Amino acid sequence: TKNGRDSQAKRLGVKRYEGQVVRAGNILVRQRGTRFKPGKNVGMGRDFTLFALVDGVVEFQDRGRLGRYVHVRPLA
Amino acid sequence: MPRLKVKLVKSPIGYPKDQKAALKALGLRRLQQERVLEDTPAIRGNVEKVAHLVRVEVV
Amino acid sequence: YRLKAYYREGEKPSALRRAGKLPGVMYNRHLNRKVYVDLVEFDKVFRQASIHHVIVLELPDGQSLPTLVRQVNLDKRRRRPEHVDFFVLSDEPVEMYVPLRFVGTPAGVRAGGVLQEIHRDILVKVSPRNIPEFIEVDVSGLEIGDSLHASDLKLPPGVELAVSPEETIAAVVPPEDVEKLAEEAAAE
Amino acid sequence: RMKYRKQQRGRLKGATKGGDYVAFGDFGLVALEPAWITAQQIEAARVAMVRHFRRGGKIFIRIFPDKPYTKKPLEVRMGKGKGNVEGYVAVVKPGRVMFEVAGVTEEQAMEALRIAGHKLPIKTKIVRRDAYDEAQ
Amino acid sequence: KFRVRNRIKRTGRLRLSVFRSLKHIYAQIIDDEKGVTLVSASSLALKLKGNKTEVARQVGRALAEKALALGIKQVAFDRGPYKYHGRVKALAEGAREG
RNA sequence: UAGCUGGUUCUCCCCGAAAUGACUUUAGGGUCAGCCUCAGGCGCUGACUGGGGCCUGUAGAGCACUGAUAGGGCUAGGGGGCCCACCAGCCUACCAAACCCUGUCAAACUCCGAAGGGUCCCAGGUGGAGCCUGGGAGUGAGGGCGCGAGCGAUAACGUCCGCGUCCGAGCGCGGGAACAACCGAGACCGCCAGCUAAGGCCCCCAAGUCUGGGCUAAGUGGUAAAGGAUGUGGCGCCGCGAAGACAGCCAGGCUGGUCGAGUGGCGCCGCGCCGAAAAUGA
RNA sequence: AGAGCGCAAGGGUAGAAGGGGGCCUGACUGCGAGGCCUGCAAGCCGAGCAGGGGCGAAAGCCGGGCCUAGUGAACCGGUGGU
RNA sequence: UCCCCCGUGCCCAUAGCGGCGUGGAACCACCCGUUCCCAUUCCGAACACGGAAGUGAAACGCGCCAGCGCCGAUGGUACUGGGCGGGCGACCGCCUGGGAGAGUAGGUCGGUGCGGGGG
Ligand SMILES: [Mg+2]
Ligand SMILES: [Mg+2]
Ligand SMILES: [Mg+2]
Ligand SMILES: [Mg+2]
Ligand SMILES: [Mg+2]
Ligand SMILES: [Mg+2]
Ligand SMILES: [Mg+2]
Ligand SMILES: [Mg+2]
Ligand SMILES: [Mg+2]
Ligand SMILES: [Mg+2]
Ligand SMILES: [Mg+2]
Ligand SMILES: [Mg+2]
Ligand SMILES: [Mg+2]
Ligand SMILES: [Mg+2]
Ligand SMILES: [Mg+2]
Ligand SMILES: [Mg+2]
Ligand SMILES: [Mg+2]
Ligand SMILES: [Mg+2]
Ligand SMILES: [Mg+2]
Ligand SMILES: [Mg+2]
Ligand SMILES: [Mg+2]
Ligand SMILES: [Mg+2]
Ligand SMILES: [Mg+2]
Ligand SMILES: [Mg+2]
Ligand SMILES: [Mg+2]
Ligand SMILES: [Mg+2]
Ligand SMILES: [Mg+2]
Ligand SMILES: [Mg+2]
Ligand SMILES: [Mg+2]
Ligand SMILES: [Mg+2]
Ligand SMILES: [Mg+2]
Ligand SMILES: [Mg+2]
Ligand SMILES: [Mg+2]
Ligand SMILES: [Mg+2]
Ligand SMILES: [Mg+2]
Ligand SMILES: [Mg+2]
Ligand SMILES: [Mg+2]
Ligand SMILES: [Mg+2]
Ligand SMILES: [Mg+2]
Ligand SMILES: [Mg+2]
Ligand SMILES: [Mg+2]
Ligand SMILES: [Mg+2]
Ligand SMILES: [Mg+2]
Ligand SMILES: [Mg+2]
Ligand SMILES: [Mg+2]
Ligand SMILES: [Mg+2]
Ligand SMILES: [Mg+2]
Ligand SMILES: [Mg+2]
Ligand SMILES: [Mg+2]
Ligand SMILES: [Mg+2]
Ligand SMILES: [Mg+2]
Ligand SMILES: [Mg+2]
Ligand SMILES: [Mg+2]
Ligand SMILES: [Mg+2]
Ligand SMILES: [Mg+2]
Ligand SMILES: [Mg+2]
Ligand SMILES: [Mg+2]
Ligand SMILES: [Mg+2]
Ligand SMILES: [Mg+2]
Ligand SMILES: [Mg+2]
Ligand SMILES: [Mg+2]
Ligand SMILES: [Mg+2]
Ligand SMILES: [Mg+2]
Ligand SMILES: [Mg+2]
Ligand SMILES: [Mg+2]
Ligand SMILES: [Mg+2]
Ligand SMILES: [Mg+2]
Ligand SMILES: [Mg+2]
Ligand SMILES: [Mg+2]
Ligand SMILES: [Mg+2]
Ligand SMILES: [Mg+2]
Ligand SMILES: [Mg+2]
Ligand SMILES: [Mg+2]
Ligand SMILES: [Mg+2]
Ligand SMILES: [Mg+2]
Ligand SMILES: [Mg+2]
Ligand SMILES: [Mg+2]
Ligand SMILES: [Mg+2]
Ligand SMILES: [Mg+2]
Ligand SMILES: [Mg+2]
Ligand SMILES: [Mg+2]
Ligand SMILES: [Mg+2]
Ligand SMILES: [Mg+2]
Ligand SMILES: [Mg+2]
Ligand SMILES: [Mg+2]
Ligand SMILES: [Mg+2]
Ligand SMILES: [Mg+2]
Ligand SMILES: [Mg+2]
Ligand SMILES: [Mg+2]
Ligand SMILES: [Mg+2]
Ligand SMILES: [Mg+2]
Ligand SMILES: [Mg+2]
Ligand SMILES: [Mg+2]
Ligand SMILES: [Mg+2]
Ligand SMILES: [Mg+2]
Ligand SMILES: [Mg+2]
Ligand SMILES: [Mg+2]
Ligand SMILES: [Mg+2]
Ligand SMILES: [Mg+2]
Ligand SMILES: [Mg+2]
Ligand SMILES: [Mg+2]
Ligand SMILES: [Mg+2]
Ligand SMILES: [Mg+2]
Ligand SMILES: [Mg+2]
Ligand SMILES: [Mg+2]
Ligand SMILES: [Mg+2]
Ligand SMILES: [Mg+2]
Ligand SMILES: [Mg+2]
Ligand SMILES: [Mg+2]
Ligand SMILES: [Mg+2]
Ligand SMILES: [Mg+2]
Ligand SMILES: [Mg+2]
Ligand SMILES: [Mg+2]
Ligand SMILES: [Mg+2]
Ligand SMILES: [Mg+2]
Ligand SMILES: [Mg+2]
Repeated sequence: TKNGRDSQAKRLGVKRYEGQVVRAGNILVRQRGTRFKPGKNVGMGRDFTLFALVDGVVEFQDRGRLGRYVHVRPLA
Repeated sequence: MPRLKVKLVKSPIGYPKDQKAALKALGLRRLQQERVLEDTPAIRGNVEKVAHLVRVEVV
Repeated sequence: YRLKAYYREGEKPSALRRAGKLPGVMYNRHLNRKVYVDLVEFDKVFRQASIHHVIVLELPDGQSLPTLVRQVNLDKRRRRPEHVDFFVLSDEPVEMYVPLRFVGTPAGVRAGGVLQEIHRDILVKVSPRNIPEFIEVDVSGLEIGDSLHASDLKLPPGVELAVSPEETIAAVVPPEDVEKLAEEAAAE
Repeated sequence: RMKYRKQQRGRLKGATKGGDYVAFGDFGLVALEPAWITAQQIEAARVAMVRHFRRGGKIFIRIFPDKPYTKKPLEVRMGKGKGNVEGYVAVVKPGRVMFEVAGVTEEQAMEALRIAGHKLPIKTKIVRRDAYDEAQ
Repeated sequence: KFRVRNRIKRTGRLRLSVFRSLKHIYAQIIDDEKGVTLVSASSLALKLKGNKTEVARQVGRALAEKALALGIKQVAFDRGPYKYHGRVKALAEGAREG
């Protein structure tokens, strides 16, 4: 035939979860598109990679129309 | 958290790894072995998952 | 029709059926109660009763409720009723599938045709007092290739079609013997 | 038909969605056992049906084969089967309604459906009609 | 339309919602993440005369006095569906000129 | 030279694997990781479990999207019958786009969605648990069975992955007639002690020719299908019937007489009969 | 939102990543807290710092293209520089 | 504190689509004009500036209606962690804990912060 083909797995998805302590810069979640939006103290890079901008705890916030956001609540 | 007498009666030979680990947590060595433990929510959950192996007693 | 109902509470839904009782529940804009009729009784009752005529349920509370089966859960794997809904009426108008007696010898069956019949019953807004055993359908002038729609129904007084004013009701299709078998076997 | 080449085998689990209720016609035919029903099996039944009662009423076929039936040419293991040999099949689970007649007598139907049974692989039953629908 | 508004929202604190009427020109210092206005120097519906542009300059100076009193200084302006050029221009124009 | 085959000698004691992944002129060979072990560190951190939060697109179901689809309606286009080129008009048990209804299907469809799993926090958990550094390895053909898919023919003691397991290494013990992996069970040594486990308690063969309540006349049991049949027992319904029914006997072509208590058709459950032919003796 | 997003498919997206103009060349140098992934090597995301600069009134964005392919250890040798 | 407005953030269709009614004192819009700042690949439709008078028609604000849309129990299933039984097999069944989708009843023309103008 002519089929046996596939690009190796990219291992994306939720990397960090809500209620997890995070350093500054830890990739919070790798993703295909905008399956998750940025938020409080959370930036993103060319591949739509979400990552902490501060130290603290992750939190997820669903907002229907707006979409799903993820932020880190600072504290020390 | 009254006492819980638990006696092992069905050999774990053949049951899943997790199950054997449960008996280890409760501290069950050999067959027909006695063991009285508190009735904490945690200790329950284990004794529950091995219920088909042991006979529980409310002491 | 009458039917001896009972109150349910904790009885095992499945273990119940094995006994001989059919699970069910009555309810309306204000009511909600676990019940359970009898299989054999409900059977012969609901056979004719179906879901066009009303049935008062006699609870041990002596209460005579004017209910009708809003829905029945038929069990897959060899048909048989699993569970039964019971909508309790009052005086406010209520929608429901009313029967339909198609009466007449359509031109279709004359030239050798087929008794097509879409909606063997029709949902219609209506007061609880109005309990039309059925509705006359003037099917007779219907020839092969023709059909009859909702916008052409004979509505009794105090009733309205709670459907689409264009829905079909019945039709007249052809046979299908030799002419199709020989022709289809080659033309395919 | 139309869609694309080959499909998984899949297993026939519970008789769930496979099964319904006489939705057209007067009498019906219901499956007791699961199976893949071939295109030739349907045609075999349909024709045996009408041919029984000449110039008959109307026959409804509610099931429909869309699963490509794969099959290899009597060799070994290179790639997937060419398939298509038996053509296609319909995932028929117990309780399903294959055929149902209309505009005809009870004897004609009771015989015709009985006949179109032997044409099928599965052990089947004939249902009348009752009144089991969904209303009030 | 309000692309600009969203941009500044994520920027930081102390937004400056400049909503202007066909004859009026209000201005609020709204801090997001709580939704509370601070210095709300209205225009025509406040006290000022009648000359949109020159009125805008002064109302800006109005915010300034009320703002520097509360210890504010983040010039987080809010273009608010408006082209920075005229009325709105003077707002922050005077507001930042003092 | 031999990445191949064969051979490798005393005892006791503790622990105890793997047949996987990645690359490999690699595929019966290696190197790193994984799993075993030993020494020195650390010390409640471990498997498993309780509560909590977050993540997820399966089973199921569904038709909102991508597509499939049987019938019907409504309806553009095309084919044909009337008419004539003043091109349009009328019909149309012909094929049918879009739309609606009824009814369905889909690994590569999903408006929706379990159980469950993954992870972090707090807690129980002292275990041949756990983590850090280092010494020594072997292993890198795996196989049955259960479950979930592919391939195959919904074949194979088939094949290829996933979770689990046992054999491997427990061809040590009990059962299963016999029999790695099915059921029971994890064998330090001794005993002419006792309770059990699966499985059994008529004889070979240890223990009930034990008790009570039904069914089965085929040795069914002692292990085969579509389909066929007044087998037998038990349950429910429909048609006729003391205003005389079914059956037979008299007469006419349903009706009468006689006798005199039930009779005919359908559906469901239990056990059973047929379908049932192979080669050394059952 | 069934279009568009150069190209396969997918996730994503009009509260722009899409269509159109104005100015411009951050398809910069020197670095890199901390992570994803992972046997090794490799691949990936990146706040922020200093230099000098672009667009915007400004808060601010810019270390190439909506993102996931468009590629090749080491050796040997070529050309230009300190 | 109460009521109507104007600016704005939260909840994310029970906020919406469509139908009828209402508000111009204030506020907002439409509106008058195109000389100045500024602008449309063409137009003062849009951005923009200066402003009588007129209007609430359009737009927005506030109400009411449910026909579409949306939300949507309860009961009972399907499915299924864990446990187990029957049959020769394709498969079927029970115990224990969890439990949908669809469908029925039914709900719905919004709750709500903070500042500001007005009686
Ligand atoms: Mg592959
Ligand atoms: Mg992949
Ligand atoms: Mg960047
Ligand atoms: Mg980019
Ligand atoms: Mg075992
Ligand atoms: Mg676990
Ligand atoms: Mg009637
Ligand atoms: Mg006609
Ligand atoms: Mg017609
Ligand atoms: Mg008509
Ligand atoms: Mg194609
Ligand atoms: Mg192809
Ligand atoms: Mg296929
Ligand atoms: Mg059915
Ligand atoms: Mg060969
Ligand atoms: Mg058959
Ligand atoms: Mg707020
Ligand atoms: Mg050992
Ligand atoms: Mg590689
Ligand atoms: Mg190898
Ligand atoms: Mg080979
Ligand atoms: Mg070799
Ligand atoms: Mg190693
Ligand atoms: Mg831990
Ligand atoms: Mg832990
Ligand atoms: Mg937990
Ligand atoms: Mg939380
Ligand atoms: Mg699963
Ligand atoms: Mg699926
Ligand atoms: Mg499915
Ligand atoms: Mg559709
Ligand atoms: Mg047709
Ligand atoms: Mg048609
Ligand atoms: Mg139409
Ligand atoms: Mg024509
Ligand atoms: Mg002709
Ligand atoms: Mg002419
Ligand atoms: Mg013509
Ligand atoms: Mg004709
Ligand atoms: Mg036709
Ligand atoms: Mg439907
Ligand atoms: Mg739902
Ligand atoms: Mg969930
Ligand atoms: Mg769970
Ligand atoms: Mg969950
Ligand atoms: Mg967990
Ligand atoms: Mg200890
Ligand atoms: Mg060990
Ligand atoms: Mg160990
Ligand atoms: Mg080590
Ligand atoms: Mg080591
Ligand atoms: Mg293997
Ligand atoms: Mg295995
Ligand atoms: Mg087959
Ligand atoms: Mg298969
Ligand atoms: Mg086969
Ligand atoms: Mg292999
Ligand atoms: Mg082992
Ligand atoms: Mg072992
Ligand atoms: Mg042996
Ligand atoms: Mg053995
Ligand atoms: Mg062995
Ligand atoms: Mg063994
Ligand atoms: Mg057993
Ligand atoms: Mg072991
Ligand atoms: Mg005993
Ligand atoms: Mg016995
Ligand atoms: Mg006896
Ligand atoms: Mg047999
Ligand atoms: Mg049989
Ligand atoms: Mg015969
Ligand atoms: Mg025969
Ligand atoms: Mg007998
Ligand atoms: Mg029988
Ligand atoms: Mg007689
Ligand atoms: Mg014989
Ligand atoms: Mg798109
Ligand atoms: Mg861009
Ligand atoms: Mg465009
Ligand atoms: Mg362009
Ligand atoms: Mg440009
Ligand atoms: Mg680093
Ligand atoms: Mg690395
Ligand atoms: Mg790249
Ligand atoms: Mg300089
Ligand atoms: Mg960039
Ligand atoms: Mg690119
Ligand atoms: Mg761009
Ligand atoms: Mg990617
Ligand atoms: Mg070399
Ligand atoms: Mg007032
Ligand atoms: Mg008025
Ligand atoms: Mg004018
Ligand atoms: Mg001009
Ligand atoms: Mg001029
Ligand atoms: Mg233009
Ligand atoms: Mg103008
Ligand atoms: Mg008006
Ligand atoms: Mg209005
Ligand atoms: Mg409504
Ligand atoms: Mg809905
Ligand atoms: Mg919602
Ligand atoms: Mg619901
Ligand atoms: Mg429920
Ligand atoms: Mg668990
Ligand atoms: Mg299980
Ligand atoms: Mg439960
Ligand atoms: Mg739910
Ligand atoms: Mg629901
Ligand atoms: Mg729905
Ligand atoms: Mg309300
Ligand atoms: Mg409210
Ligand atoms: Mg508000
Ligand atoms: Mg308030
Ligand atoms: Mg007053
Ligand atoms: Mg007043």
